[PDB]
Amino acid sequence: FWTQLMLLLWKNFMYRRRQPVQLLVELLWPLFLFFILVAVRHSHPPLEHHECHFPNKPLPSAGTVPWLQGLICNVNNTCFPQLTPGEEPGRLSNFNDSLVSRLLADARTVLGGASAHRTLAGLGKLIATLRAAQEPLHSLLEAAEDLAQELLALRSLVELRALLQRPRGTSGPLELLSEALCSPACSELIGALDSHPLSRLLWRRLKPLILGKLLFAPDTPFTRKLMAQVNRTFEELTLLRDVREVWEMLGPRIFTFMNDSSNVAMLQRLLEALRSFLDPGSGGYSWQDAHADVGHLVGTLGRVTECLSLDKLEAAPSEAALVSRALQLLAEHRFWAGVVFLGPGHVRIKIRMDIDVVTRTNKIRDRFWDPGPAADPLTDLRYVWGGFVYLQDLVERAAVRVLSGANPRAGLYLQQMPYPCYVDDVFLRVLSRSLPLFLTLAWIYSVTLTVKAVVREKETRLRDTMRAMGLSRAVLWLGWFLSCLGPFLLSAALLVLVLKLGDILPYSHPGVVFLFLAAFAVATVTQSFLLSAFFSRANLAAACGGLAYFSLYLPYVLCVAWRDRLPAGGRVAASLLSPVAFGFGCESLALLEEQGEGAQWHNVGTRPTADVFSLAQVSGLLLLDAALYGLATWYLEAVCPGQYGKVLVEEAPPGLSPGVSVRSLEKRFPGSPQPALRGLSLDFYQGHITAFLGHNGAGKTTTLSILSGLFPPSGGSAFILGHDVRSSMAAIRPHLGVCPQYNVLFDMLTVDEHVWFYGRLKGLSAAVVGPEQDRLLQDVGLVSKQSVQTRHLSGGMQRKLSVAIAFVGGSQVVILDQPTAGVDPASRRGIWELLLKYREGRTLILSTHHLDEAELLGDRVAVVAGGRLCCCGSPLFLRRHLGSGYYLTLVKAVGTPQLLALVQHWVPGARLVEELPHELVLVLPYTGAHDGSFATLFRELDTRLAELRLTGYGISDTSLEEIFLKVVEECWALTRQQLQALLLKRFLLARRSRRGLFAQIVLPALFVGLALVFSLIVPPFGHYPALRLSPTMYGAQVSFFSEDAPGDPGRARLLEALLQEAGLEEPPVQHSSHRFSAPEVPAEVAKVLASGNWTPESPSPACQCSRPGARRLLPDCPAAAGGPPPPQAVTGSGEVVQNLTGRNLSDFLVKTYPRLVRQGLKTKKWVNEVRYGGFSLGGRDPGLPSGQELGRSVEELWALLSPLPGGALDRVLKNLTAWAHSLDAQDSLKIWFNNKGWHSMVAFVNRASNAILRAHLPPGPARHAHSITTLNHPLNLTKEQLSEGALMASSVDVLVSICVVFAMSFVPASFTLVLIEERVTRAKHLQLMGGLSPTLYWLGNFLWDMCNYLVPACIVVLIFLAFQQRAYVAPANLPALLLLLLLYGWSITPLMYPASFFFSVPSTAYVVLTCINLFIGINGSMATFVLELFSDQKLQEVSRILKQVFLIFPHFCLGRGLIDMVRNQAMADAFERLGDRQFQSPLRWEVVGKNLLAMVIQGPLFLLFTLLLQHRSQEDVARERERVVQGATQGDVLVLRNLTKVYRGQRMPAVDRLCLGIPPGECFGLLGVNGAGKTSTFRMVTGDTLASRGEAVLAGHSVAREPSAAHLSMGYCPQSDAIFELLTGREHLELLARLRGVPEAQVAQTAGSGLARLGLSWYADRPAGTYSGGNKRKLATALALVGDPAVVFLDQPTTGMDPSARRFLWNSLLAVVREGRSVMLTSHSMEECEALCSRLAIMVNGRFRCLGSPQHLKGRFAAGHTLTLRVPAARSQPAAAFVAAEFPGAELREAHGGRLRFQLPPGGRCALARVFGELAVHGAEHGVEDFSVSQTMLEEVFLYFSKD
Repeated sequence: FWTQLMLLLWKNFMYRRRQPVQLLVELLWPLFLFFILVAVRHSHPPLEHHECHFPNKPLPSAGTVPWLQGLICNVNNTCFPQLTPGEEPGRLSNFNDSLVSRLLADARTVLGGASAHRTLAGLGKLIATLRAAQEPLHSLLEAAEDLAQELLALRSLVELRALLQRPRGTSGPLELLSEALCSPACSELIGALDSHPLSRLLWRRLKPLILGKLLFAPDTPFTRKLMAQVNRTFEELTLLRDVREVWEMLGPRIFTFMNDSSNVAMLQRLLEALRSFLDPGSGGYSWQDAHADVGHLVGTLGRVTECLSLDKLEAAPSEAALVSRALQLLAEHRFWAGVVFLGPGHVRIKIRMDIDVVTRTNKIRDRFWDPGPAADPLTDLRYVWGGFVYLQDLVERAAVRVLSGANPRAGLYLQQMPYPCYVDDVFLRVLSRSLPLFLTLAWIYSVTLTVKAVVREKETRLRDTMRAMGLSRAVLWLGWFLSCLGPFLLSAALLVLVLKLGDILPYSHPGVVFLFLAAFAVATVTQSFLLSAFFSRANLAAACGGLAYFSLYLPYVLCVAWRDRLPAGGRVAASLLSPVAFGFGCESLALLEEQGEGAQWHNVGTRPTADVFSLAQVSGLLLLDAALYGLATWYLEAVCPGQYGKVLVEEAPPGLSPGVSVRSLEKRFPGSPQPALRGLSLDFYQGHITAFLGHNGAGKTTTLSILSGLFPPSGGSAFILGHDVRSSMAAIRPHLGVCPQYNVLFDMLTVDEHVWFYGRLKGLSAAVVGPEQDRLLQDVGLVSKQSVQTRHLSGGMQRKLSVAIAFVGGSQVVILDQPTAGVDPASRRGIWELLLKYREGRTLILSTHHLDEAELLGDRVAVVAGGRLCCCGSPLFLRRHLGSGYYLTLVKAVGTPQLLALVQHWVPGARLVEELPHELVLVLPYTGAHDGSFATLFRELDTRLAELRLTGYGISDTSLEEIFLKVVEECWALTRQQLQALLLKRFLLARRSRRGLFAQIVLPALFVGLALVFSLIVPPFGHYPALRLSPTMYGAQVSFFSEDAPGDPGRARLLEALLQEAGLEEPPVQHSSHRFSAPEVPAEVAKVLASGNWTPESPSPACQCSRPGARRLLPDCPAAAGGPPPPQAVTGSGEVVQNLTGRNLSDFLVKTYPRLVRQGLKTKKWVNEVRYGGFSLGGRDPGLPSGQELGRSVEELWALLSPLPGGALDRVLKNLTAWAHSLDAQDSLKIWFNNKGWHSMVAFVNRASNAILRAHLPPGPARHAHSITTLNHPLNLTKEQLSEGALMASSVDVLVSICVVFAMSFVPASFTLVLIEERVTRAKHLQLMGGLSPTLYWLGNFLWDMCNYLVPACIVVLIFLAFQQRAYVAPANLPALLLLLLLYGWSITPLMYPASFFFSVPSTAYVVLTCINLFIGINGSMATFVLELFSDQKLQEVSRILKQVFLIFPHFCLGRGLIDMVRNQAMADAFERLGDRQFQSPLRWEVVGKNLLAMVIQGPLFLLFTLLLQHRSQEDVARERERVVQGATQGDVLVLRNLTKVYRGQRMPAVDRLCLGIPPGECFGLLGVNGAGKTSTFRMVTGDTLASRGEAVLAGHSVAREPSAAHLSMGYCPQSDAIFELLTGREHLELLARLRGVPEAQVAQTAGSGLARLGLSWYADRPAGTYSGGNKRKLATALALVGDPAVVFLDQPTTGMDPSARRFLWNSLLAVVREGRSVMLTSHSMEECEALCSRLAIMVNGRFRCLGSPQHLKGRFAAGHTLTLRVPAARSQPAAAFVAAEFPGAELREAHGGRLRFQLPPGGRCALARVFGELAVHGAEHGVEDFSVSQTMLEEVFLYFSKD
C-alpha cells in the first residue's frame, strides 16, 4: 500500500517536472489576475468621513426673509461635524450671527419702546393745528434725545454703513448680499453674475426662479382663486418698489424744505440735544449724508428689483399647448414649472418641470446603496435648487387657504436627518460579487490539467494495466488526489498572501482564510475528478472541463442577483455546488470584514448577520460537497461493468510442467447473447512458447484477460501454479508478467526509471533493481537510447519496451498479447531474439494473431475459434492431419502426364492440382509415408530432371495455413454526378449523428429567442410615469413627532390631525391614555444608563467610530447609545409613530441609525430603511416679538401720518401690519427628511400640508371630502432628450446584437470540425483519388454549406417574427434582416477553412475558433458602440470614422448593420409622436448597403484563399535500373525515374536515384523499412504535396500534364480507417461508384459485387463503428480495387487480422490480377507478397538491394534446404553426427529441447533422396519421434529474415 502510493506520487510529480512551462504558467496566471485586482484596489483607496449634520432649509411658507436666507446661504449644503443650532428642540432659525436677523431684532427691540415718544409728537401736532386755526418743544427734544441715543447704541448699523460705503469692484453684488446674510441695469446685473464662477453657479440655481413661469392649465374660477392666492408671495414681494417711489415723493420734497431754509429748522432745534442732532459742518454729518445714503440705497434696491417678472403666473387652456409653451420657454430659458389642476371636493395637483430640474420618478429607492447621507446639491438634491418644493409648498398653502376658510401661519423648515461617521469604499462593497469570479477565472485553467491528465491516463488504457497488475483503484484515486492538491494548495497560499499583503482583505489572520481556500481547493479538485469521469476522449474532455466548470459558477450570479427573494433552505440546497458554496462563504467573509473585524478565530462559529452563512458553516459544507462528489465518482465508475467506457488434442511433452493449468472457463458479456468464451481444458508448460491463435477479439484477448488479474473468475477453474485468482492473488504477481495489445508505456517518462518503476512495484527492492535494470536495457539493445533519455522521440521501437517490461521480475509465467502488430520487420527479429533469449525456464503465452511465426517460436500451438478450442499440439504431423500432405513444384525459367506416370510407377498415390506455365504443382499424399519410396522416386527424378527441361524443384510439407483453414470450420454530367455523390454522402454523414446536430442547431437558434424573450428585465427607456406623493408609498416605516412648548390648543389640534393622517385611528380617551405602548428596556443596559449621569436630554454615552488602523462602516455601540427605547404605537397601515419629545434628537438618530439598516445591510441592493421622515411641531421662536406695540405704532402712523385716499402709502402700511402681527408665527413645523429615499422631502411636505388641512377643519363629511394629493410628472421630451430617450440608453438592442453573433458563431464551426476530421483522417486522400479536382471538390461542398446554412436562418427569422418585435415584423425591416443574414452566411463560410490546415484536433479547433470569433465579435460590437456613443472629443470621432469605413470583419458589419437598422426603428418610434415625416427605409445603400457589398465582395476572396494555399503544388537492381534508364516500357503501366525525395528539414534524400518499371499483368511486392521513403513515394504519385523533381508516370499519362488523370487509375488503401462511422459498407461502395461516373443501372451491381466479393452480406447495413479492424481494412481494399484502376494501391493493408479473411482477400485480388490489373503492396508482414504475387523488391534506407524475380533472388541468396526433427531423449548430437556426415553442411540453429532445425548447402543439383531412405534407417538408429523436411519452400527466406 504505502510503497505504491509514494511511487505513484513520484510518477505524477515527474510529469510536471518534465513539462515545466504548463506548471510555470499555472503559477503565474492567478498571480497576474490578482495583481490586476490589487491594482484595482490601489486605484480606489478607502475614504472616511466625520459625523455629518446639515443646516436648516426654510420654505417660503415660513415668511420671506428666512426663505431667501436659506437659499442664498445654504446653497452648498456643507456638512457640519458639530451640531447646527437648527436641530436643537428650542431654536428654529440658526442665524443669530447674521446681520439681517440682527437688523430685524434690533428694529423690533428699539422700535418697541418708542410708543409714547411719537404719539406725544402726534398729539402736539394736533393741538398745534388746533391752536393755529412751551412744554411740547422740550418734551420732543428729550424724546428725540432718547430715540437718538437708542438708535446710536446699535453696532449693526455701523457694520452695514461700512459695508454699503464700499466700492462695487472685485466681489460683486452677491458677495455683498451674502456678507450680511450669512433694461440695461438688468444686463449689468447679469454680467456681474456671469463675471465670477461662484455668482454664475448661484444664478444657475436662481434663473428658473426669476425668469420662470407658472402655467396652470384649467381656467375655472376655482383655479383662478388658487392662483390669486398663490401669487400673494409674488405680487406683494416687490412692494419695496412702491416704497421706492415713496422716496420719490418724500426724499426730494423734504429736501426742498431743507436747503437754504434753516430758519424754519433752527427755532425748534435750538429752544446735549444739539450734539446728538449733529448740527452740520465739516465733521458733523446728519442730513446731507442721510439723504444721499438713503437715496443711494433705495436706488440700489430698486435697480436690484428691476427685472423680476412681476407676473410669472400665466395661463394656457390646453395641456398640449402647455407642453408646447414649456418647450418654447425652455428653448429661450424662461420656464420654471407647470401646475396642472387635473381633477376628477378633493384636489389633485400635477407638477411638470424639466428632467434637469426634477429627480427621475421611475423608481423610489436607489439600486446600489451608497453608505452615506447622500447630500451633494448637484447630484441628488433636485427638489431644492431646481425649485420643486418651493412651488409645491406655495400651491399647497394656497390650496389649504382657499379650502379651509382661514389663514394658517404654519411655516415649514426642511431638515436632513444627520448621518453617523461612515467610510465609503466601493471595492469592499463589491468583493462579494468579484472574488468568487476572479478565483474561478484564476482556476479555470488549473482544473483543465486535472481532467486532461486523468482522462489521458484513462484513454491510453494504461490505468487498466496498472489496475490489473497489482494496484487498487483506491490507491489510484489517493495518488491522483494527493498529487493534484499540490498546485491548488500552492496557488491558494500565494493567493492568500496576495490578499493579505495587498490590503484587499486587511485586519484578517491569514490562517483562517487559507483554511477557507484549502476547503475550496479540496472541493474543486474532486469536482474536477467527477467531471473527468464522464468522458473517454483526452482533448475533448480537456476543452469541455473549463466550460462545464464555469457554467456552474453562474448559479452564484443568479443567486446574488435575486438574493432577497429566496429563503435560507433554498440557499443551503443550491450551495451543494462547489463555486456557489465558495460564493456565499466569500459574501460572509466580506460582510464580516465589513464590521471592521477581519476573519479571525474569535468569530468563526457565529453568523455575522441573521441570513448569511458563517465561515465554519461553509468550510464544513465544502467538505460535504467534496464527499458527495467522491461518492458520485465511486458510483459512476460502475457505468462501465467489466469493460471500458473435436477432441483431437494431445497434452504429453517429455517435460511436463503445468504452471498455468486452466479448465473450462465460462464468461458472459451482458450485451452479447452468446457467451464470451466456451470451455477449454488445456494446460501450458514452462520451457515452451505455446502459441494461441484465434479470431479478432473472439478468444485472442478474453482468455488472456481472465487468466490475468483483471477479470474475476465467477465461472471456470484457473489455478495458476496450484492456486486460483479467487483465493491468493498475492504471491503469483512476482512470478507473473503481462503485456497486452496496446503499449504500456508512459509518454513523458524515460526508460531507465521506467524499468525501475515497474521493478519497484513488482516487489523487487531498490538494492536489486539495478542488476536487473542494466541487463534489461541491454537485452532490448537500448544502451545507446537510455542516456539520451527519450520516450516520445522513438516510435515503433517501443513495442520492444512493451515486452521487456513483462520480464522485469524474472517472472516464471509471461503472458503476451499480439506483440508483433505495429512493429517494423527490422525489429520483428529483435523481439523474436528477445523471446528466444528468454524462452528457457519460463512459461510463455504468445497469442499472436499471425501464422508466420508460430512455426518458429511455438513449441506447441493451440487454435481457438469463437471461444471453442479446435485443436492443440506441436505443428508436426501429429496435428498436420491433412490429406494433401506434401506439394511438389517443378519450376521452369515439359509434359504433365509423363511425369505423372513416372510418379505412378514409383508411388501410385499422387494428385496433380496445378499445371500453370513455368510451375507444375503435384500433391503427394501422406498416405503411404514411406521415406524409402520417396527416395527411390527422387533418384529417378534426379536422373531425369536435367533432361526434363525444368532445371528446378522444390517440395513443401503441409503449411499451418491450410490446416488452420481446415480446422476453422469444424468449430458536365460527370461533374454533376460528382456533386450528387458529394451532397448525398454529406447528407448521410449528417443524418445519423442525431444529438450532435440537435445540439449544434437547436441551441443557438433557440438561444437567441430565449435570450430576447427573457431579457426584458432591462427597463424600457422613454417617458416617465406620474407618481403619487405620500409617505404611504414607502411601505411600513417609522416616524416621530417630537413637540416643543405644547401650551396651545392649536398645536394640539395640529398634532391630532398629524396622528390621524399617520394611519392611526383616533381612539377613545380611556384607550388613548395608553394609546402608545412603550417597549421593554434592557435591564443590564438600564443599569448602564443609571450608572452614567443620564437624563433624556443628556447625550448618548459613546459609539466606537473607525479607529486609525481599524476602519468600520457604521460605528459600533450597544443599546446604551441612542438612549432608552422611546414610546411607540402601531397603526393600521403598518406605520409606527414614536413620541420623541424632549430628547437631543440628533444624538439619538445618529446613534440609533445603523441598527435599522442592519436588517437590509445583507445584500445592499434595495435597502428598505424604516426611518424616512419625521416631524417636530416647534413652538415659539425664542425671542421677544414686541410686534403688538409695533402693530399699534404702524396703525397709529396709518391713521396719523398722511393717510392717502388712494392708498399708495396706506396699502404699504397695512401690509406692514401683517408683516409685524404675523411675525409672531404662532406655530411652526419642521420636516425631518431622509435623502436615501428619493422622494421623502416632498412627500412629507404634502403630508404636513394635508395635516394642516385636517387641523383647520370642522367635523363632518368635509374632513374626508377635503383632501389634496399632489403628483409629480415631468415633460414629455425636449430636443436633445429625443436622442436621450431613443439612442443613448440602447441596452436591449446591443445585447441582442452581440447575442446573435454569440450564438451564430457556434453554427459554422460544426463545418470546421467536420472538415478537419476529414483532414486528419485520410478520407480527403481517397476523395482526391478520381476525377475530383480539388477545385471541383470545393465547388461540390460549398453548395452543401449553403444547404445546411438554410437550416438555422429560417428558425431565427421566424422566431424574430413570432415575438412581435417592432423592428422585425413590419415588411420594411424584415427583408433587410433576411438579406443581411443570408449574405452574412454567404460570407462567413469561406474564411474558416485554412485554420484546419494549421490545426490538429477538432475539439481544439472548435474552442480556438469560437474563442477568436467571440472575441472579435464582442470587440467589434461593444467597443465600437461605446466609442461612437457618449463622445468625448474630435480624436475619438476621427478614430471612429476610420473604424466604420474599414469594415473588414464580417461580424463587425453584421453588428453595425443590425444596430443601424434597430436605431432607425428606434428613431422612427421616437418620431411618431412629433413631426416625423419619417419614411425611414432601412435598406439604404449608405446605411446598410456597404455591409452587404463588403460581404458579397469579400466572400470570393476567402473562397479562393483556401484554394491558393491548397494548390501550392503547381545484379537485378542494375538489370532493372539500366533497362528503365536506357528504355521506357510503354507496355508497363507505371514508370518511375529519379525517385528522389527532398525532405524539408531532414536535409537528406530518402532514395538515392533509383528507377522502376511495373508491368500490368503482375503484382509488384514492395517492402520498405522506416526511413526508406515509402509513404512519400505513395504521396507524390498520389500528388498531395509539391511535384518539383522526379519522373513518375502511370499508364502512359503524366502527373505534370494532368493531375486528375493520375488519380483515375490509382486506387489507394491506407492503414488509416478513412471511413465514416455514420455510414455503412455498401454506402461507401455506392458513393465511390457515383464518384467514378458509374451509370445508375450499374451502381447497384457494382456495389453488390464489391460487398459480396469480400463477404459483407451480414455487414451490409451494419454501421462502420460496430466492425472489426479486419473488416474495415478489407472493405478499404475492396473500395481501393473498385472503380477499375490500372494499379491498386494498398499501403500497409495488413495489421493483425484473421487469416481466413486473408484467404478470401488474396483469393479475390488474385482473381483481379488474373483479370489483368496491377496491385501495389507495402506492409510489415511480407508473407502476403509471396502468397499472391510474382515479384519481390526490398529497400532499406532508400537503397534497392534485390529488385528482381523472387526465385532468382532465392537462387542468389536464399532457398536453402532445411529439416525439422523430433527426438524424445533430446540428444541432438547423435542425430547431427550422421546428418552432417551425410551432408557437407554442418550449421546449427535453435539447438533447444523442443525440436531442431538443420540447413544444408543451397542449390543442390542432386535430389534429397540421399537422406530420405537413409532417414528410413537412421531415424530408427536412435530414439526419434518424427521428422518433417523443410526443404525449399518460399517461406525459407523469412528464416533469412530471421538471421540477418
